[PDB]
Amino acid sequence: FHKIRNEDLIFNESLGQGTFTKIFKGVRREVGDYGQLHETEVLLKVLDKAHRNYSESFFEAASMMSKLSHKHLVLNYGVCVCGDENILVQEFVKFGSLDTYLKKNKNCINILWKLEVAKQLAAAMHFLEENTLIHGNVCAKNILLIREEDRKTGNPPFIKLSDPGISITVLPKDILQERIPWVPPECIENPKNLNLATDKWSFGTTLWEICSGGDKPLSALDSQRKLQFYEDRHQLPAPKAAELANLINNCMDYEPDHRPSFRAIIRDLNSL
Ligand SMILES: Nc1nc(Nc2ccc(S(N)(=O)=O)cc2)nn1C(=O)Nc1ccccc1
Repeated sequence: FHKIRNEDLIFNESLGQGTFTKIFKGVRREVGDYGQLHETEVLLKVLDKAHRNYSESFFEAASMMSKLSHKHLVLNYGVCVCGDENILVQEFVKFGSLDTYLKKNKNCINILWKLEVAKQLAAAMHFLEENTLIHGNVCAKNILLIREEDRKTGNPPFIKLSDPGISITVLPKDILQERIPWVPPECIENPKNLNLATDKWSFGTTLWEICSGGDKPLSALDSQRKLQFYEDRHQLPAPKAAELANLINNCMDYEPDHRPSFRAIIRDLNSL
């Protein structure tokens, strides 16, 4: 990763929290192309000081994805490790995370919008699968909306997939349980079962989010009941707008070897 000076970063408003992280809008002063000076809007992800021992995982997450370049993967500018903080410096996406966008705009989001966003997320995951790179935390909060749909110009929305954060292979067990049903059943059994097939299951959970206007699946269940949901081999309920429900259930297959490839997933989506 490129090293960025603390002196060149300005922290502005808080944009919320992630797992053991705090998120801020900021500005980076930099010399750009042709030697021209720029002040660039950035997203700053800050690892909690009391959790500095997760920094290896925090940064290995961002590093692995940033060794590949793709139009549907978020751009990382570098890191700032000046002094006591661990900071990931990332492109600032105008419209933020998909989960809060769906909640605030669920009135004005139709099947064609959901299908376009689903196709774009599948394209990103197909790219990862072809490169045998595991993401490990596919979810609507980790989808960023670069551009809104503009029917007046026939422009579709455009999304990017963010970095996965601290791996489920090092997180506390109670956090993994709270992440049911994004974390697949085999990873609750053994977090070291993390595999390419992990991302197929979470992709299904994420489609459910996209179809449910920002609702969180199984949010009414506490962690003990989320565990028993998997023990009883239940599936999620079909969303009210059910056009994608069969694809959701096909992806959320309790047998990891039976989950469809992303090529097959893209073929399905192209049939609707
Ligand atoms: N790269 C990036 N850009 C933005 N932009 C943004 C814009 C507007 C809003 S708001 N509150 O006005 O709706 C919030 C955020 N967010 N972001 C990001 O990575 N978020 C994130 C993802 C996963 C976990 C934690 C944080």
